[PDB]
Amino acid sequence: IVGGTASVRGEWPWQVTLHTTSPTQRHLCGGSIIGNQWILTAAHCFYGVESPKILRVYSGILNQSEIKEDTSFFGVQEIIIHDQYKMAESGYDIALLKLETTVNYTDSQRPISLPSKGDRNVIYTDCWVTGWGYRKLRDKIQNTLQKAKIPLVTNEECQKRYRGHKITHKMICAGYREGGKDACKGDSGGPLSCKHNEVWHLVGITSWGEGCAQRERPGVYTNVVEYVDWILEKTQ
Ligand SMILES: CC(C)(C#N)c1cc(COc2ccccc2CC(=O)O)cc(-c2ccc3c(c2)[C@H](N)CO3)c1
Repeated sequence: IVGGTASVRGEWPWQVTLHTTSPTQRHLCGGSIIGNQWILTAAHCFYGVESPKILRVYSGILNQSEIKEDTSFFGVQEIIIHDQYKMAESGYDIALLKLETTVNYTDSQRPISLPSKGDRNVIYTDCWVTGWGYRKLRDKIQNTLQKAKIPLVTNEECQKRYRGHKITHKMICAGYREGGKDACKGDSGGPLSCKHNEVWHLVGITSWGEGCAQRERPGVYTNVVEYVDWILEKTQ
């Protein structure tokens, strides 16, 4: 996250850190708890991943330094990538991880609801992007989970900033005209969480963009509401 601030314990309890364990253990991407055995994340995170065997999902983490040799984590039973996925910029950048066991919900780990059925006309004005990603180019994964409030921009405006790409209604964009706040490497797969009537909803999945926090280059997110039929079918 560029231009964000440190989160505190229990602030974003649906946020998880997905680690790969070979050839080193490192944070790969973010994700969101959406059910007791289900993480919603970005398909592009799994490029070159030979199987779910090398993944670990950590929930209830604020600082990456908390993760030690005895820190509990969930194994991944299955990676479900959208059948239309090809590359992040084309869309369909969405994946489910089915965990090997259930997540017990606490103040530090609990699910986020998807955008509600019937809320098409809701205008989201309080959206936040979170993660352990870079705070600038050529950075490293951050220790403390960062947060930034980012305004949604219309798909029409987003398309004008990305004339070389097809911005579809399966994507949503968010960013400031002058840049300064955005997601960056290591944030993909995590949530774009929006609060409406004091309830958080998972409106976007961090997916792609040109650089990080550049002026007139908003972040592009998977528009979760357009995948509810797919999510529900896979998690039923
Ligand atoms: C820093 C650099 C090189 C630039 N520009 C760069 C590299 C990568 C590559 O990351 C991965 C590759 C394979 C697998 C997994 C990842 C990790 C990942 O996607 O988070 C990603 C982003 C980036 C991520 C999110 C984002 C934006 C850019 C937009 N600002 C809006 O949201 C930027």
